[PDB]
Amino acid sequence: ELRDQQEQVKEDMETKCFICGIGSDYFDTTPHGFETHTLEEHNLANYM
Amino acid sequence: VKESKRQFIFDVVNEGGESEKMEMFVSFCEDTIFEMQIAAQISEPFWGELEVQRVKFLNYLSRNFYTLRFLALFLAFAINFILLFYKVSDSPPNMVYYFLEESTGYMEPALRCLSLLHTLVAFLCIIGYNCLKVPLVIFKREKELARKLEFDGLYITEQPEDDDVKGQWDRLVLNTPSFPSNYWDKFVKRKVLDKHGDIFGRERIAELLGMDLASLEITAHNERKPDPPPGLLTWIMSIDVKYQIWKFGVIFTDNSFLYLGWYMVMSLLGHYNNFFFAAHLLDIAMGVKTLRTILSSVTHNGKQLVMTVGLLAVVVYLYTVVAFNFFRKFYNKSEDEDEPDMKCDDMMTCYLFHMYVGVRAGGGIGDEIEDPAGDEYELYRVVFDITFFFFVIVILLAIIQGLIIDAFGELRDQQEQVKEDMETKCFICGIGSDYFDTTPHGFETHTLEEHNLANYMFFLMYLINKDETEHTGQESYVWKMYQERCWDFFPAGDCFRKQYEDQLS
Amino acid sequence: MVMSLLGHYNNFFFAAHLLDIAMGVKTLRTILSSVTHNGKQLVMTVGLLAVVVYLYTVVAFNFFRKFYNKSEDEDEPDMKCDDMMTCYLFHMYVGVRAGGGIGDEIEDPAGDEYELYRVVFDITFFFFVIVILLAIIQGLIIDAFG
Amino acid sequence: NFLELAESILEYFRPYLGRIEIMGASRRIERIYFEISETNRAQWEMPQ
Ligand SMILES: CCCCCCCC/C=C\CCCCCCCC(=O)OC[C@H](COP(=O)(O)OCC[N+](C)(C)C)OC(=O)CCCCCCC/C=C\CCCCCCCC
Ligand SMILES: CCCCCCCC/C=C\CCCCCCCC(=O)OC[C@H](COP(=O)(O)OCC[N+](C)(C)C)OC(=O)CCCCCCC/C=C\CCCCCCCC
Ligand SMILES: CCCCCCCC/C=C\CCCCCCCC(=O)OC[C@H](COP(=O)(O)OCC[N+](C)(C)C)OC(=O)CCCCCCC/C=C\CCCCCCCC
Ligand SMILES: CCCCCCCC/C=C\CCCCCCCC(=O)OC[C@H](COP(=O)(O)OCC[N+](C)(C)C)OC(=O)CCCCCCC/C=C\CCCCCCCC
Ligand SMILES: [Zn+2]
Ligand SMILES: [Zn+2]
Repeated sequence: ELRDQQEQVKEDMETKCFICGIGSDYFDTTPHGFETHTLEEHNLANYM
Repeated sequence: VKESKRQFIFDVVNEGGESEKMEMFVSFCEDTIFEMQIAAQISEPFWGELEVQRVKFLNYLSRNFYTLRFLALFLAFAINFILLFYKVSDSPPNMVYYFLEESTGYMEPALRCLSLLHTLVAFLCIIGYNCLKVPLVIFKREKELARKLEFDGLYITEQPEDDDVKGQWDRLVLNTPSFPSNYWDKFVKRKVLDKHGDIFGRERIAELLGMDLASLEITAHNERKPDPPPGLLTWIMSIDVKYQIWKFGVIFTDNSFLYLGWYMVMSLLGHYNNFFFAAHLLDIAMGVKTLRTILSSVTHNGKQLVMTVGLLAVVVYLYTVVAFNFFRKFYNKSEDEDEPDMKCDDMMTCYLFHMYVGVRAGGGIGDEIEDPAGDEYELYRVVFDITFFFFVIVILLAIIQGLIIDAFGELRDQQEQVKEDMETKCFICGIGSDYFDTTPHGFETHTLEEHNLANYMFFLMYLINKDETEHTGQESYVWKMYQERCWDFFPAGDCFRKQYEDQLS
Repeated sequence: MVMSLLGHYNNFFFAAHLLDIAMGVKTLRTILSSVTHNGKQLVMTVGLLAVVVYLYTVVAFNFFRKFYNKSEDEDEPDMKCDDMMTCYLFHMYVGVRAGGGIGDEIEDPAGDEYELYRVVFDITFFFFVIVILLAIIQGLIIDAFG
Repeated sequence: NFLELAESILEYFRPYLGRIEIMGASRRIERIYFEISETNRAQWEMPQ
């Protein structure tokens, strides 16, 4: 169960944005779009 | 090569990042290309005759490296089967004499012959490894060093951490004339000089990299070609001591080379005592793939297993403290009343007794120490025994079993995840198979013809092999990006079909 | 059919036909498919156990021979590591089935020059053979179910 | 062209230029730009 919970956390963080909840497929329409979105557009550290 | 590709895909999917995915893929392509060159080199087609014979022999060893390893395993098994017939006696066949007890009388000569063959095969395995797999190790090391120099200034703008031994050792090879011997890029020094010369000084960079600009200019201006006749003295003068020292350090730090060297050492010791050949049976773990996977199951959570054993030791120590302080009288392991044999009369002895007997007892320490019925401390001591049984025998061993079972499950889950990813999305562009399957077998055609990994690797090989003066416009574009290590030319979330969806339809 | 015919030669050959429950009952067939799913790994695990026990036998035959007397009367000793084949049989047969390993069966080493070496021998035997390898077999079956 | 000219200034201030996205008073998504302090950034990078 602990292993499954860790895997679920990792999968969620890789598949959808923590802030807006939009899936990575929409963002990846541009090269590395999801990475840029989670690093510059909806960055948790930036909100803090 | 198919196994290498499978391993690379597994590694990328499991412990890889999206940002570094294409960097990892290009590194894998480079390694595959170098391995292909080595395979082509070793593939089959008085001083000169001796040299050609030596080269042919080394190529044969490199070609048959794995067959030699299987032969070594088979010879070890034969030797140990013979050793099963070994016996000890007091009289020749105080001092004890070990000898074979066989009827046919052919087993002792066969044992000696097999031991000699095993030592020879181990030596040949070492040579074959050196000729077949060491080149890739040196290639990877050299290329990583070159990239760190050019794109990180690892010895110009920054320095090794001083706890990383690899950087400190690599410092030895920077100024050697033949630093890029296996890595194909021969312009690494010039690129580093042109990149970092101005900020940190052309002279300083040239001194660091062992290059002489004045000599370069003079050679460009005029040509002087003194070439002495080939000879032993010329070869000795040619050898590069510093580079050889660095290379041998790398090789002797390589794990597989160390394992093969230990194999050879144990084979040699087998001639001192035949029973040292039993150590070579441990090679089944490395040799048999099924056993390697099963043992990877155990080693997956090896750190947790070791910490669990440590926790068991600590808990047993606490029980030992309690017993030494309160339950000393119950630890008499002697039957004759005249001579007692107490175990908790000193802490060290009682800790040894606990860890050795109580842990291995089916019911715990209570199975072994005296019965407490009808004693003032009966309830305290039954609680002691029951808690020992529950915490040590049941819970902790359950933890070990659970760690192994969870390792099995985790490995299976990782394999399933790799398979699912490869079936659901394209490795290159990351677009899902649903978009491609709009046409019959569209995803299959996309992964076989449009974004084929093998095709990308083949294109990289073709680009490297083609002369830069012959490059077309697209080839020149990709070559420049590859030289800069910019992976933007790889399609990402885009493809030909998406680009021309309207017209293609 | 052949076993049924042999049953007329000896009635007890009809006991072999009870093995048919594996093929006949669907629940049993599924349960046994659980075991056979990783059958190759189970066989290799048994082989690895044999090799490890052989290494322990080699060590015992070379250093711990005096502890393998299984006779009570002092006149007639019954040694088990007086020859490698006998002691390998003794290990594989008794130590593997012992709850605590070979230490449960061989002589107590207290007060011996090799006491620490031999307790390490017993403890590592118990850990690697009894705990780990059997844990591997159990884990293979459980993983087959999963 | 202006951005190319200002590359050095932008590169210098990149670690301190924080941006977030909010649902603004205009009922549209808006990008907010602000200053991140060096001390705050280092503290965020601290491992705990
Ligand atoms: C990759 C893993 C790395 C770790 C591997 C560890 C390997 C274990 C062994 C040894 C350490 C190596 C160096 C030891 C050399 C000492 C020399 C020595 O030994 O000289 C004493 C006697 C020699 O014999 P002798 O006096 O009668 O003279 C015979 C001939 N004359 C009569 C000429 C006098 O020694 C003997 O007899 C030896 C009798 C045979 C001993 C058992 C052989 C080992 C088999 C199984 C153990 C497996 C352990 C695996 C490690 C765990 C890894 C998971
Ligand atoms: C993962 C968990 C790890 C488990 C760790 C070990 C668990 C071991 C458990 C249980 C044993 C229960 C019985 C303990 C004591 C019984 C003896 C007793 O009661 O005799 C009353 C004594 C009389 O003194 P005296 O004249 O005989 O000796 C005084 C000086 N001397 C000692 C050297 C001469 O009174 C006294 O000294 C009072 C002394 C203070 C008593 C401290 C005992 C604390 C030990 C365990 C606490 C919890 C145990 C129960 C729960 C199970 C664990 C979950
Ligand atoms: C598809 C999978 C195949 C795997 C299973 C193979 C089956 C294993 C067995 C046997 C093969 C027999 C082949 C040789 C038979 C020769 C005949 C024979 O043998 O004749 C000797 C005695 C007969 O008796 P008698 O001399 O007093 O003559 C009484 C009559 N008069 C008074 C005329 C003198 O033999 C006896 O007594 C026999 C006593 C009964 C022995 C137990 C029968 C088997 C029961 C349980 C084990 C089942 C095997 C399962 C293991 C594999 C599973 C994975
Ligand atoms: C998956 C892993 C499989 C496990 C494999 C089996 C491991 C079993 C483990 C441990 C047992 C520990 C004690 C071993 C040695 C104690 C004896 C000793 O200490 O006696 C010192 C001798 C004195 O010489 P001597 O007069 O008796 O002549 C000997 C000539 N003869 C041999 C025919 C008469 O010195 C010598 O011979 C030096 C001889 C060289 C020593 C070879 C023994 C190496 C065995 C195991 C490697 C390390 C074990 C600990 C690691 C745990 C496993 C992970
Ligand atoms: Zn978002
Ligand atoms: Zn694609």
